[PDB]
Amino acid sequence: MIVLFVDFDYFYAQVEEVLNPSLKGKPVVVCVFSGRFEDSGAVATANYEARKFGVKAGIPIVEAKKILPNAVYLPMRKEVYQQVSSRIMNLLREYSEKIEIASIDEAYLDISDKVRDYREAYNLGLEIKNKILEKEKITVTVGISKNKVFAKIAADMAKPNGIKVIDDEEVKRLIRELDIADVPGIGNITAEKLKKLGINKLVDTLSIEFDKLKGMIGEAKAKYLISLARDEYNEPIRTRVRKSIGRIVTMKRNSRNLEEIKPYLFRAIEESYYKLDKRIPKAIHVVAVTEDLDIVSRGRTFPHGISKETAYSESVKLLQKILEEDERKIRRIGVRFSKFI
DNA sequence: GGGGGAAAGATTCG
DNA sequence: TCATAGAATCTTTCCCCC
Ligand SMILES: Nc1ncnc2c1ncn2[C@H]1C[C@H](O)[C@@H](COP(=O)(O)NP(=O)(O)OP(=O)(O)O)O1
Ligand SMILES: [Mg+2]
Ligand SMILES: [Mg+2]
Repeated sequence: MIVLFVDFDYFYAQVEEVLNPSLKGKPVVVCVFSGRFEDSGAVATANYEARKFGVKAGIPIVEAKKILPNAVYLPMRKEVYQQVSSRIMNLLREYSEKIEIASIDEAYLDISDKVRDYREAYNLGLEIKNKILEKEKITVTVGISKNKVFAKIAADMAKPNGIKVIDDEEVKRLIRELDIADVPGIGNITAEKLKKLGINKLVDTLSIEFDKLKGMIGEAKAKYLISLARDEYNEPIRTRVRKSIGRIVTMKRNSRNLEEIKPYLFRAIEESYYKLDKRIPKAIHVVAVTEDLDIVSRGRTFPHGISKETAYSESVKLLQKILEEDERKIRRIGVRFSKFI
């Protein structure tokens, strides 16, 4: 194939800079405030100035402030970012309609029916960066290679404001040379199970017995790694359809009182139903984060769609089934709907 | 022995 | 008073027949 991957640079932070140009040059932090105390919550993203000091996505806002006290801290306005990303995705459906929209800021493009070779895709890539830089002022990074995986890897190396091709010879080079931890889908838990087997490159997966690999990282992740090591990984760019819709909130204090948790859970239901929008779920799950940050959940499928009033009652049952079967207090409560009609 | 579905959890952050 | 959020994909155990 010819796959073209685009991922927007420090996206939420950069949108705030587009909307408020006097931020360019200072470190910007976009935050998901939780409401337990002043500055509780986590960082959604920071721009590249703030990353130099270790302020990146996922870390506590308090930790970010101990490092960069006088950085600008903005609250996460996701609805604004979704609107700008939709407009950039509509720009991308003009360069192929085989398009995989994989996050709020990523898309894979099957440009096999649209250019010839890699120098023909590298130039379409600059066409897309320029068209995006002018229509919406956002810089992006482009990866191009023979499949979706090495496309993403390509952009990960080219970041920020970059565009990199990985051709077939470097794909072979990287199957030998790239640390396997840098393959998409390989987190820290997978990455150390692989080192405890002496696997550090993709090619080492061809040298180990399969069932030993399958027993340690699972059948699916083993076949995924081996097919990448054989240069056999070929997977279609396909249109993804949302299979879950939910909402989860943080309670102002840890609790296990049914009457006290209920408002939090009902607002999560009301919000999910708005987002559901004509879609009808047959399946519902209640999700709780305990005071020690474990994640517990109880669900139930139905033979028919779930009305909002049902959802309301079913969740209180599922939520009690949690306070029953578990001992710890609850920190965050949420609901998730699936199995649409 | 499967198929197929469900439930609850684990991993990744695609 | 560290530790958001939403979604996908997968593993394991269970179940219900046949
Ligand atoms: N842990 C998180 N929590 C909340 N939102 C997050 C998040 N991680 C990412 N986002 C939201 C906000 C992120 O901006 C947006 C895009 O995520 P990426 O493309 O993974 N990171 P970005 O574009 O910021 O930087 P780069 O230039 O390194 O891609 O998704
Ligand atoms: Mg990005
Ligand atoms: Mg992204």
